Amino acid sequence: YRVVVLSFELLHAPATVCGPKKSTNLVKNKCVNFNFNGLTGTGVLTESN
Amino acid sequence: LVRDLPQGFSALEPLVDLPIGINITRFQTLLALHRSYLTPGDSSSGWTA
Repeated sequence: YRVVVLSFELLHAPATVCGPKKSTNLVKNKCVNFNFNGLTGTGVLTESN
Repeated sequence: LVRDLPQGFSALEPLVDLPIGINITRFQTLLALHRSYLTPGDSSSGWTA
């Protein structure tokens, strides 16, 4: 039986391995609660040049 | 044609952020030895002195 153990280190330290768990499909031009790489806020999204 | 640091402005872009997490107090510079330590040449064995 092939066995793999994955020890996760949770310290007050940088996070080099994170979860791409789900990239929610883009829903623009409707003001929504957004969380982009940890920044949390409320507002609408639009394309910018 | 500038021996010393040239006069001007060039911003330094970020390259890499590393979670080593140790204490650092001293540092050293590593060089490349093109000549031979066993037999040192009279001159020009290195790189233009």
